Amino acid sequence: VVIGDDGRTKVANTRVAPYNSIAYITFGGSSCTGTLIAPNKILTNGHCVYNTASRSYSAKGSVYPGMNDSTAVNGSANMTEFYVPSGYINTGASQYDFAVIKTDTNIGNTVGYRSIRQVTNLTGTTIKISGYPGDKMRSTGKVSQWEMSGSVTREDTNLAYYTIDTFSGNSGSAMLDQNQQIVGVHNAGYSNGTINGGPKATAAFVEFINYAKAQ
Repeated sequence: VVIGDDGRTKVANTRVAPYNSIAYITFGGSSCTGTLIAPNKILTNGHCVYNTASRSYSAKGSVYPGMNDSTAVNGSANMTEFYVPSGYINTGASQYDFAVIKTDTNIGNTVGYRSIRQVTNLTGTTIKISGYPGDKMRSTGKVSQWEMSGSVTREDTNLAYYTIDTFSGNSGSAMLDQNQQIVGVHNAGYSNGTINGGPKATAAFVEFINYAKAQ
C-alpha cells in the first residue's frame, strides 16, 4: 500500500548492483518483481506463480533484470519451472508466500545475483525495497524500477512489517539490508492498509530456497 505521501524514487542506474539483479517478471495475466539469487533462479512471491483461489499456476512469461524506461538494458530470459513451498499450496498463508523460478539461460552470471541472510529479528534494521510497481507504469507510461528505504517497525515470528510504500507489481520485491543481502520478500498490505509486510528469511525460508537452488 502507499501510505500517506509517496516516498518512492526512480532508480537512476540499473546497470549496477543491486538494481541490475532486480527483475520485472511477466506472466500470462499479471506481472511481479523478482530478484536473481542464482545463475538461473529468481526469487519472488508465491501468489505471483500460484493462485490459491483457482488452484492454478500462472502461465509462464519472461524475466527482465534491471529493465528501465521499458528497455531491457541487461537482456532477458524465459521462465521454465516453478518451485513453490508445499505450505503455500496447502494454506495460502503469508508465511509461505515465496517461490523460485528457473530461467532458460544463466542470466544471473551476466548481471550477478544476491545472497540470502538468515535472520531471527529485523526490528530496527533499515531495509530497501526496490521493484516494479504498476501505478508508476500508469503515470509514466514506462516500465522502470522504483525504490524506497525505511526501518522495520515490527515483526512476528515469520513476518516483518514496515511503512515503506508499495503498490501492485511490487509483490516479490526483496527486502535488502545495508549489505545488499536478502532478508525477506515483500508480499502485501496488513492491518487494513496501514502497514506493509512480508515473510522474513527464517530457517524454513532458507531450507526451501536451498532445495530450489539445487534444481
